[PDB]
Amino acid sequence: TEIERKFLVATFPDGELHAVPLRQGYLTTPTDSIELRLRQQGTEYFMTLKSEGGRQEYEIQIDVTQFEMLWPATEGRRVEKTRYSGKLPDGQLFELDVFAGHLSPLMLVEVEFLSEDAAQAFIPPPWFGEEVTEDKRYKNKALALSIP
Amino acid sequence: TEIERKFLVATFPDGELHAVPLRQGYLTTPTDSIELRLRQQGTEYFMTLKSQEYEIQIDVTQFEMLWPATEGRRVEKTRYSGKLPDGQLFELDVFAGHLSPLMLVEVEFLSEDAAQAFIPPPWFGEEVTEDKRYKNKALALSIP
Ligand code: NA
Ligand code: NA
Ligand code: NA
Ligand code: NA
Ligand code: NA
Ligand code: NA
Repeated sequence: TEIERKFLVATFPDGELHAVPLRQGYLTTPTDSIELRLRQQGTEYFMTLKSEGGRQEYEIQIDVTQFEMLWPATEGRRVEKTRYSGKLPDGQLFELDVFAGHLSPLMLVEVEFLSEDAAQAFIPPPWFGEEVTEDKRYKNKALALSIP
Repeated sequence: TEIERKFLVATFPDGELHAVPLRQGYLTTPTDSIELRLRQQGTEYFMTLKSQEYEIQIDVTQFEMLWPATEGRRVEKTRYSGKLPDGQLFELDVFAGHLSPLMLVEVEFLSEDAAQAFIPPPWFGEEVTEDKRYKNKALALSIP
């Protein structure tokens, strides 16, 4: 399991960034028997089925037409954002999300660490905002289920 | 919209029958916020979402990858289309897996007093039009 900390973003960074637009959305609500999620990852499209009272995750790749026909059934349970991949001066990789639609102006930065004490030793750079690693509200599903 | 009566089948009929194999299953349980169903209709494959209704055609590989997540909520059967001597069209389903030996015959009528006047032929069994147990989702959700 990866080790990571997540922060608000105080200032968008300069430097080398790779941008990927992302759109992801739930067809189901958390109390359903299964979780069915649609995602677009750049140029490819997937539908994922998970069941915890199922074995146990299924993923099918779908085409753009299948995706856009079903997308409207995700309304109100969606996260759309552009994700920027970069690297801090010390070499830690980061992923910086700039959220679209009603989640604007949220921006989040997530950092991955190789030792789970490089993680505890981490000194955030000044462009990072407040840490939200523990805040339940900033988890992906929480963000998708929040409302305008 | 259409008028129909449904019966058990006492004797499989002779005569001209067209056969279509069918497999259809629910990814969801009736208490879910949506209904998501997978169906194979002979040579083509669909996923349907109801809450609005959405239908997407899928290919065989998409279908057979998701099919296992319908286990316990499925109906598999061969449907035969025919016509009674008086011309009423019928659909006769021969169920597979644990629903065997069930066979059902459904008849459609143009007027509701053709429906009320209908005299079933001897090969039909007891009528189940009103039995909730023989409805499609009820059949899908019943268990071995
Ligand atoms: Na939402
Ligand atoms: Na906003
Ligand atoms: Na800061
Ligand atoms: Na069943
Ligand atoms: Na049986
Ligand atoms: Na009879």
